[PDB]
Amino acid sequence: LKLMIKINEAVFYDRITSNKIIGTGHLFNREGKKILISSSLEKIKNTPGAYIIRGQNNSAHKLRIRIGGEDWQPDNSGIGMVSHSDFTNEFNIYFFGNGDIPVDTYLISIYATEIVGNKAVVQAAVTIAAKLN
Repeated sequence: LKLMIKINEAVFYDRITSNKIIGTGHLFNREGKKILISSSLEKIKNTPGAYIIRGQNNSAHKLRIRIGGEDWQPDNSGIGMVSHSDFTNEFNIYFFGNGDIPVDTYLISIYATEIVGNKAVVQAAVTIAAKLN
């Protein structure tokens, strides 16, 4: 079992409406496994599968993200999202915040599993900066 993640290049000319998609995760080689989906970043207490990432330049910088899909749903433990079917090969990363964030690099870091066993893990610089035009 292995995992890919694809952050989407884009510009946000106005507010960062929460629940905007900003990256996709593809999943591979799980054909008969119920897959848990979680991070080892700081957890947001309010929501399962939602996490807080710190500025590489300035750890007071926070970027509040969320992972979920149309075929992923929380366990009541507040530990991750879970899919029950084969044929749910994608999931989404959302901004889950209230306004715009500070320019910095934020290092995002997810993991999946059958459900425990042995874990798979991807990571991805997500960089934010300020375009003037």
